[PDB]
Amino acid sequence: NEYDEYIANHTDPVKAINWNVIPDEKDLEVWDRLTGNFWLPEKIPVSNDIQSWNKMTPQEQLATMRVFTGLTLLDTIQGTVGAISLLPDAETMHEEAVYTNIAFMESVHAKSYSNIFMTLASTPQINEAFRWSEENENLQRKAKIIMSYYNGDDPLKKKVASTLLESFLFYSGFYLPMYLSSRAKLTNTADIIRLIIRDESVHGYYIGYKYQQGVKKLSEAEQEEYKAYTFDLMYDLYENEIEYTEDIYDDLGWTEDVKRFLRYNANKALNNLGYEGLFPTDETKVSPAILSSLS
Amino acid sequence: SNEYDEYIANHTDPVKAINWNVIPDEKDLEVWDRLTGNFWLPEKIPVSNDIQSWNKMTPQEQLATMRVFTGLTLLDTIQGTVGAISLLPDAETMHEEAVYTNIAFMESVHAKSYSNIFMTLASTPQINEAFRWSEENENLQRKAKIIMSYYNGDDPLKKKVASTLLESFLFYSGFYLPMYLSSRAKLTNTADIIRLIIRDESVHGYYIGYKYQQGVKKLSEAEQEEYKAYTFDLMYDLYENEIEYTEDIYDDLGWTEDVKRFLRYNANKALNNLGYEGLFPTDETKVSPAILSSLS
Ligand SMILES: [Fe+2]
Ligand SMILES: [Fe+2]
Ligand SMILES: [Fe+2]
Ligand SMILES: [Fe+2]
Repeated sequence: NEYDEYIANHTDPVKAINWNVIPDEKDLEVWDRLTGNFWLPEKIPVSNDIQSWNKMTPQEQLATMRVFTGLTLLDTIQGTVGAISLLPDAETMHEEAVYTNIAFMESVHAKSYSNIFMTLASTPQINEAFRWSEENENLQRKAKIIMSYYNGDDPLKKKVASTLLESFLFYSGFYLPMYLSSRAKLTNTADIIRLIIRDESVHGYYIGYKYQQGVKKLSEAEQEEYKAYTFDLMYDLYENEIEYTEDIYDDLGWTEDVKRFLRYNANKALNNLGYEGLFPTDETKVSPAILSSLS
Repeated sequence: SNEYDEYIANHTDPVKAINWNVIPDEKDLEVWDRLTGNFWLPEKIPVSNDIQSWNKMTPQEQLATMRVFTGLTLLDTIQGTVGAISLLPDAETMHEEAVYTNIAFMESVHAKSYSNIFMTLASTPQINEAFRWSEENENLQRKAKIIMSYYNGDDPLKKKVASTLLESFLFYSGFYLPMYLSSRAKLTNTADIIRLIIRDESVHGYYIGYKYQQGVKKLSEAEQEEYKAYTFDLMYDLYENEIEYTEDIYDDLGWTEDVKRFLRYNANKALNNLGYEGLFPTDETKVSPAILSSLS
């Protein structure tokens, strides 16, 4: 009887998913792509990076620990809160299934950074990197800005925040292993980062597509409001990311190229949402060597 | 000012990144490793090799198969997109939250597997009728809504009891069929998919039940008694409903009595996963050897 009330408030039949009928073809395409790309960090021999790691400066090692812990924080949030927050607003049952894959793969991504750390770093290094992630104002601000939308009640805003996280927020951290890879350092770790990017690229394209489908149902007036909100939010995350990037890379001296990479990915994120870039292309000229290391 | 400022000002604790170098409950790592190491997709099993025994099967056997499988699909659809997801907020550890994201995804894989089996063996009219039967069947909608009522409620421990009864008991009236058929070298590739599904469900039920046990042992003496009463009462309510579902699916075929013994067998296993003694005397759980041998 305790559940009688619920049965009375939910009278429509509960549906089982049928994959023999796909209302939106992109849901099957993405499900197949993402599941076809399943991987676990154990598949990559990060151990072969220890000589490279041991030749990295104390400073190089520190920046690496910090960027990876900030990426870990973002995957933790996207896996346990972000992807899950999109379920209620799904247009199809297949899309709900895709989000369960995205949630799990985000957990795989987050664990990957620990695999890298348990292979290369010392316990004190790991402890200090996680403490740093808790105390860093810029990392905590970007995390809380995104969480504020996941915990809010606007479904389209959750999608914008999720796409900006997947197609923009991770990039200030992805630069480091890509830069290092193009200099033959941490090359095995970079392969893990490449598998992560292979997933995030799809996640951002997909969720951005679902945002577009959703926003297109609104009046021209409402659409301009959401576009303005999106650009305003991207501007804010970009300003916060600039500070985060300066503190991480200034010492190493890679800052200016990382900022070009930030503008490059900010535009790609907005393109995933159906919008033009925020930055003129001439302001997005990150090193082509970094771009080719991504693939 | 900013839309998000209030939120930020109300959440001063740092957001924590999962750290797999510090694991408060070693069971979370054990289960993560077992479940991820057991990853599979239905396309990796050669279901097409079952076309012959399928087309050798009787209309009664095919109908029961379609309906049993759509009923299992419905349970996996709910567990992946509603149930596992509901357990996340109450997790004791971050590693437990990660395990639940794996369970959610694998439940979606399980649900999809039945569509792979149907697309390989059945006709489109058979598939459409089975999904329509699933939406109309009172016993199936009832078991689904009873479990969903707890996932959508606000009591963490009841979500875990409901999940464990779903994973260790509610799927069994349907798993009986492929185990029986494979014992007759029929739909053997399909049975292999079912065994991969059980390999997962048995670990999910053990794990969520373990979490329930840890959580309930923390409560007052009176609350522990209330939760035990709640668990046996929900188990019996689900059992009585499952008896009706089972008779309607299996009476024509005449497998009903053996399926009911299998229900009692698994009901006890589900209760054990929650830390409780079985509800059914062992003498009432003498499932046929063929079935127990086919599971293995
Ligand atoms: Fe990720
Ligand atoms: Fe992602
Ligand atoms: Fe399942
Ligand atoms: Fe399960």
